This record gives sequence, C-alpha cells and structure tokens, in this order.
Amino acid sequence: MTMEQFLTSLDMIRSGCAPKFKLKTEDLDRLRVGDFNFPPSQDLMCYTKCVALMAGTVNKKGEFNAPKALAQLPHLVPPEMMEMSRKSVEACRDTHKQFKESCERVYQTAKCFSENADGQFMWP
Repeated sequence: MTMEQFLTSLDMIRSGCAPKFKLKTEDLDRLRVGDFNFPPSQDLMCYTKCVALMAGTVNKKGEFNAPKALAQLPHLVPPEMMEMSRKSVEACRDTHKQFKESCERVYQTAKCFSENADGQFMWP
C-alpha cells in the first residue's frame, strides 16, 4: 500500500469497529495520533482489540502473534513505515503476557507500540 491508501485505511478500519462501542471522539482523535497518555475506558480498550482482530495480529483472547504480525505488515503499513513497525513488533511482542484480560492485552500492546515507535505512530 501507499502512504495515501494507509491514511484512508485508518478511517475504514475504525468504521467497522467504532459502532460496536460507546466511545468519545476526543479519545479516538488522541489514539489516531499515537497519544495513549490518558486513562482508557473498557470500551476504548476493547475497541483496540477489535482493530487488531481485523488486522489479524491477535487471537480472540488478545494474545499478540508476533510471527503473524510480521507476516501481515505489508497489508497493514506502507514501505515508509515497515522498519518502525518491525522494531515495535519486536519491542512489544511480550507485553500481552503481563495481562490476563483480552481487551487489556491488546490495548497495552498498542500503548507499547506508541511508546516504542521511534517515529509518528497512528492508530485507526
């Protein structure tokens, strides 16, 4: 995918997940720019799970599949974002083990991605 297709993909992914939850627009805006520096609601955490499930990077128990994530990357991010994404997958591959609940596992892995992103991070 191109950068242009990626940016638009963010909205398309959000549209298939956001209606399932009660979410604040201001929280979604902050995740969109990689700002995870605020307390999430349960809804917001499960929203992040719905997104990762769509991407095929976690199972229904929210366990992060780092081999599959790396295999999926070309269908998720453009070339310009591959190396940053690969690095973040490696840094955050074990975050899910600290947590037991599925939504929480995904949210904390996403939060780790944002903090280990050596550049601009964007979430659907």
